[PDB]
Amino acid sequence: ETKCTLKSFTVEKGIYQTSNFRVQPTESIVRFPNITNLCPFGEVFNATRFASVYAWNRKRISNCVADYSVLYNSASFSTFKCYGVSPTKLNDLCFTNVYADSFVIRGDEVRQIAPGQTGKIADYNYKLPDDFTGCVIAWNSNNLDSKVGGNYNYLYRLFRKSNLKPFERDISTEIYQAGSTPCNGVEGFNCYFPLQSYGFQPTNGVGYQPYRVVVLSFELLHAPATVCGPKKSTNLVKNKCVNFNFNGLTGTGVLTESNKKFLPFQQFGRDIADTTDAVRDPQTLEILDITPCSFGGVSVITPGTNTSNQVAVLYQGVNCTEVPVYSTGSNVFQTRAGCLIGAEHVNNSYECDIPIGAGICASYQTSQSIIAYTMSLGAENSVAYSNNSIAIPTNFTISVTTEILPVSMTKTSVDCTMY
Amino acid sequence: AYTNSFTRGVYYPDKVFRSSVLHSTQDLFLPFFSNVTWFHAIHDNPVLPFNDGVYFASTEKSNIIRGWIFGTTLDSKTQSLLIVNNATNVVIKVCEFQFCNDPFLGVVYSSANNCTFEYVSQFKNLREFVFKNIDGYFKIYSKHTPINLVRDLPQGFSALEPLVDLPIGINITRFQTLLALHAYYVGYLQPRTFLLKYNENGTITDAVDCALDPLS
Amino acid sequence: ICGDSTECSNLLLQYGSFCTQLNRALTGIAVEQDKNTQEVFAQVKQIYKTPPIKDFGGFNFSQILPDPSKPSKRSFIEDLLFNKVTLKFNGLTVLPPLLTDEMIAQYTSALLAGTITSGWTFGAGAALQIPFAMQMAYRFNGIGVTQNVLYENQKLIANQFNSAIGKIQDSLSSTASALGKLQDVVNQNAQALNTLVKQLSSNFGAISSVLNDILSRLDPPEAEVQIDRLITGRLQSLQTYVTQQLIRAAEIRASANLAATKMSECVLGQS
Amino acid sequence: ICGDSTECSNLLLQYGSFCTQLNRALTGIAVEQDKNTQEVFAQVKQIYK
Amino acid sequence: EAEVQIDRLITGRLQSLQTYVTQQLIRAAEIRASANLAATKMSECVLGQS
Ligand SMILES: *[C@@H]1O[C@H](CO)[C@@H](O[C@@H]2O[C@H](CO)[C@@H](O)[C@H](O)[C@H]2NC(C)=O)[C@H](O)[C@H]1NC(C)=O
Ligand SMILES: *[C@@H]1O[C@H](CO)[C@@H](O[C@@H]2O[C@H](CO)[C@@H](O)[C@H](O)[C@H]2NC(C)=O)[C@H](O)[C@H]1NC(C)=O
Ligand SMILES: *[C@@H]1O[C@H](CO)[C@@H](O[C@@H]2O[C@H](CO)[C@@H](O)[C@H](O)[C@H]2NC(C)=O)[C@H](O)[C@H]1NC(C)=O
Ligand SMILES: *[C@@H]1O[C@H](CO)[C@@H](O[C@@H]2O[C@H](CO)[C@@H](O)[C@H](O)[C@H]2NC(C)=O)[C@H](O)[C@H]1NC(C)=O
Ligand SMILES: *[C@@H]1O[C@H](CO)[C@@H](O[C@@H]2O[C@H](CO)[C@@H](O)[C@H](O)[C@H]2NC(C)=O)[C@H](O)[C@H]1NC(C)=O
Ligand SMILES: *[C@@H]1O[C@H](CO)[C@@H](O[C@@H]2O[C@H](CO)[C@@H](O)[C@H](O)[C@H]2NC(C)=O)[C@H](O)[C@H]1NC(C)=O
Ligand SMILES: *[C@@H]1O[C@H](CO)[C@@H](O[C@@H]2O[C@H](CO)[C@@H](O)[C@H](O)[C@H]2NC(C)=O)[C@H](O)[C@H]1NC(C)=O
Ligand SMILES: *[C@@H]1O[C@H](CO)[C@@H](O)[C@H](O)[C@H]1NC(C)=O
Ligand SMILES: *[C@@H]1O[C@H](CO)[C@@H](O)[C@H](O)[C@H]1NC(C)=O
Ligand SMILES: *[C@@H]1O[C@H](CO)[C@@H](O)[C@H](O)[C@H]1NC(C)=O
Ligand SMILES: *[C@@H]1O[C@H](CO)[C@@H](O)[C@H](O)[C@H]1NC(C)=O
Ligand SMILES: *[C@@H]1O[C@H](CO)[C@@H](O)[C@H](O)[C@H]1NC(C)=O
Ligand SMILES: *[C@@H]1O[C@H](CO)[C@@H](O)[C@H](O)[C@H]1NC(C)=O
Repeated sequence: ETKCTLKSFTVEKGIYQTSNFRVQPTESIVRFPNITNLCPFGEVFNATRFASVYAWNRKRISNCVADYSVLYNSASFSTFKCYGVSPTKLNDLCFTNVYADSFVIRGDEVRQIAPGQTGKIADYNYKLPDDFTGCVIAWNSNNLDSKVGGNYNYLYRLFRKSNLKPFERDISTEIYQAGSTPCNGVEGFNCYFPLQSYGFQPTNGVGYQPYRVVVLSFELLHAPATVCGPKKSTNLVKNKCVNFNFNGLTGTGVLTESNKKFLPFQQFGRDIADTTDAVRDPQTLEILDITPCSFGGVSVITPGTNTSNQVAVLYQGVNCTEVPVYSTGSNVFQTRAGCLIGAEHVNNSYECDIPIGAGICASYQTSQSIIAYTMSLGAENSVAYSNNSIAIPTNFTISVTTEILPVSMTKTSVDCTMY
Repeated sequence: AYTNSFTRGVYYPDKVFRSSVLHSTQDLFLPFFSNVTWFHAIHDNPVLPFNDGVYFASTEKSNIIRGWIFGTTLDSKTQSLLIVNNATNVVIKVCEFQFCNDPFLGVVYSSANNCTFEYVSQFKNLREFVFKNIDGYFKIYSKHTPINLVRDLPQGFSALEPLVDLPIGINITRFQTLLALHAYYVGYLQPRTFLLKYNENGTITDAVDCALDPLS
Repeated sequence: ICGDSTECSNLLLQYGSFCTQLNRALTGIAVEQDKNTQEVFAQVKQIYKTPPIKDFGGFNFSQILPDPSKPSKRSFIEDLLFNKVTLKFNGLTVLPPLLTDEMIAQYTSALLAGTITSGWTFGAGAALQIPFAMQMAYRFNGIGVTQNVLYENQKLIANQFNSAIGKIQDSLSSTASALGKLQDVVNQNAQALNTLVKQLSSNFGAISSVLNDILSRLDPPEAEVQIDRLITGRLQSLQTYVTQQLIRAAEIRASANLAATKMSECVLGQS
Repeated sequence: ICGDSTECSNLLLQYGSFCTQLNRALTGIAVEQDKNTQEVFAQVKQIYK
Repeated sequence: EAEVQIDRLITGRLQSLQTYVTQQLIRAAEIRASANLAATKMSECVLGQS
């Protein structure tokens, strides 16, 4: 690593920085509000009676937390196919509101409910707009409609030349007599009732069995979100590097117990620069502290490739109990500036060679090993000062010393347009 | 008559705990040393403009000042809010009511056409309220604790904490108080800049304006 | 810049090798600070010790010499100075200095014991013992006042010096705000670091200042554009901080060179 | 940068707080020049004639 | 679109060149200070006695 960083095949005695290490995370945790208001969908699908196709029933629903996965896996439906929206993702979307349309159709009219389609009820009873609708759910109802249902309680409208606009109900019961020239040239005759009855019999087939049908249309991005899908949760752990959510505020760190006191209305504290420091979860309503996971750069102390081929590894500013060959290694020496591994420790003290920090340094100088010691400021002596004693030199030596001072450097110019 | 608002009208803007930090905020508040239109409805509730959230006050500790009616037409044409009390709890409904000339309330109801939402919740004592509206969120703050710093005047320093937040999303430009059958300040809010000092427990203890005096 | 995100690292690795430059500059200034302290303080080749008995012709140095009673072996004025002046989130670290406080105190005590017992001869060879009075005689002879003056008015000089040192101790103890320069240096460093970490939460023209939400909210096609804007803003801010640090380091280096010259000239000799 | 504009100030305040440190540095160098002149020239306590 | 690509190249290279010239100015100032110290030492310790 040192050779890669220095980009050379020879290195000199000293300390170098190679890279940095960061503790890897672990399993994630997610928390969410404790209770969820269940949307009353039992009265929608398990309804006593559904009106006729020309007078189908409306419902507006919002401010709900309803799970659709618990309904998709249900096999009590003749057909459950949805348009443009993946049902498996319905738990990860939020909508302004939802509109439910309930009615009952015949067995062979299932294909008539689709955008851009042609048919009697498709264009004259309920026209689906030329855009995305939520989707249609249909299920058999011969148990409750083809056996004990009303003989003519279910009706359709055989009124033509009045192609209805999308989301339009014409419940006006008017006898269809034109009263003008284009009906046998007579007024009053050719009068046919706009409505007609379904023909159903006990076990009459497949295309005549009445089917209960609900059409769901979701309004998206038209207003602030009001209805959303429920989200699961999990348990928590302590004293481990974890990535967490806590109701929306994702972050990585280690969890601890805190003594801080929140007022009954805050959500999460901080200290400065948006750095979250304390969070409180809804299920337990307990305040807890967040501490960033440990990290830091590593360094290598080497005596030079020319001399030998052994190094000592220093981790900077980390409690060396959890560093994870260098997972157990040689004698770990924890100092004030991290921990040093690969070198021995002595109580002796000599001159400093390769500075490290915190008043200690490592070298091989006072067998064939690196030793880290506490540097010594120099020799030690005392002079016997007394009030009537003097010391006068008698011999002298002249010496020569050398000093080097730079005075100049290279003069360069850089072209602008060419470069 | 008119009254001078010494220091009233500072509240918690967000829901973030803080400790021993001098935090500068840029949010619409009540300017210090402002004018408030004191009313004397004793032996009269005129109509007032809304103008992006209002202060409110009172000083009577009995069951007279009960209801708030909000809206822009005060008719069944447009939905009208209604906040009242029946000695135990509070109802909030965005359903439509018809006009009331002299409604009477205390321990009015005209029509319920297009009723869509419902909500149920829980020296004298002065009850401060602040009504705010931001992007379809209607916020109501409250304070029910008085300070006897001076007599006959509400001088001192106090904060306000949110209690009701509603994601209804309607635009209101008119509001009236309601009484029974047989005295409150009003102020407006402006987008000023404030500096807030938090106590060791996270409670506001001192607020200073940023656009009042050179020393400020 | 990235905060452990794959796409941020992928986008960042194509901008070149500026990080090598930033790390090299920071390591250079750190080594410069270490060598600067080493040069300003390490000026002796031994560590002298004062004799157990003290009779300096009437003077009283008890308030300057190190006190063994204190665990740090620091004199009274040192304690007053330390008690007077007062002062790892997202990838920032503070390395510890090479020389701790105890070795600095030992160096200062060595310098002071050498300048008391020996005078100026301990800076030009081997230290030579010399009585204190016959050192003030030489120092007076230096400035043109003949040495006859000192031996005739020794008690007055001792009393004046003791009164002056008591006065200076009282002035340090009572009047504060006499240590402005160090306080300003520390405050400027803290303010620069604090504003650098504050600049991280700014929007910088993107949709939001949080990278995880902006990556998980939209599809890549505009996500790389938003991430690019955030990256370039943060990089420019970091560059500004580095330049400020370089300027301040150069200024401190000049001041410390002046201090080293003053110490080497006035302490070890006569000016 | 803006010159008496409304939205330009809105975009400018979104970029952070550069102007704070810019003005701080400029005021610092101004005060430094003042102290510099005072220190180089004012070297006596009395005035002689 | 070629102009967009050329714009990106230009802004990147301009930033790099600015950084280089700033570093160069700092180094030049430091060397000038050292040279002034050397000139003082030469003029004082050689032509006379210190
Ligand atoms: C209509 O009722 C049936 C019967 O209750 C519901 O089917 C599930 O029935 C089991 C056993 O009775 C219950 O434990 C489940 O809770 C029922 N499902 C749900 C989603 O509640 C059926 O779901 C009902 N139809 C609805 C709710 O639309
Ligand atoms: C949040 O929901 C959980 C689970 O329903 C509640 O935890 C239970 O609370 C009851 C209270 O009597 C205890 O008897 C149970 O032992 C608890 N179970 C667990 C697994 O902790 C909790 O009380 C709810 N908290 C709130 C504020 O609603
Ligand atoms: C590394 O962490 C350990 C904790 O596992 C620290 O151990 C401490 O040891 C002292 C002395 O016995 C105890 O008084 C503390 O209570 C221990 N800490 C804890 C959290 O219990 C150890 O000191 C740490 N190392 C460094 C260098 O900080
Ligand atoms: C001058 O005399 C003093 C005291 O007699 C000497 O100091 C001691 O000398 C002896 C020599 O046997 C050493 O063992 C002691 O360690 C010295 N004491 C101290 C405190 O260092 C001093 O060495 C003499 N000077 C010379 C040049 O001989
Ligand atoms: C001062 O020291 C010098 C050497 O540092 C002494 O000169 C040496 O004297 C011895 C004995 O006569 C010779 O063997 C050496 O060859 C000499 N060395 C040199 C370099 O000339 C000198 O004698 C000493 N003077 C006194 C007065 O002690
Ligand atoms: C902050 O909250 C605490 C506890 O809720 C309040 O209680 C005081 O806490 C301090 C600190 O330990 C104690 O010295 C007092 O004796 C406590 N007083 C009482 C009556 O319990 C405290 O009053 C709140 N405010 C402040 C400023 O601390
Ligand atoms: C030298 O000065 C010290 C000042 O620290 C003197 O110590 C003080 O002496 C007075 C007089 O008795 C006491 O009241 C103080 O409590 C002492 N201070 C300390 C810190 O001990 C010391 O007496 C002086 N000695 C000489 C010989 O002048
Ligand atoms: C290796 O180091 C030794 C001692 O420092 C030296 O004598 C020798 O020349 C060095 N070898 C090389 C190839 O530099
Ligand atoms: C230093 O001495 C102490 C005390 O005897 C001992 O416990 C310790 O192991 C010694 N250190 C080494 C490196 O031998
Ligand atoms: C309201 O403002 C007017 C000036 O416009 C002032 O004269 C009056 O005193 C104010 N009312 C108060 C302070 O109650
Ligand atoms: C008002 O009184 C009626 C009478 O019982 C009660 O139903 C209603 O709940 C009261 N108001 C509120 C807000 O609860
Ligand atoms: C109720 O509101 C709806 C809007 O969704 C409107 O179509 C209808 O006419 C309203 N009802 C009355 C009686 O005004
Ligand atoms: C806002 O007010 C306008 C009237 O100016 C109204 O048309 C609009 O519906 C209001 N918006 C909401 C969300 O109520």
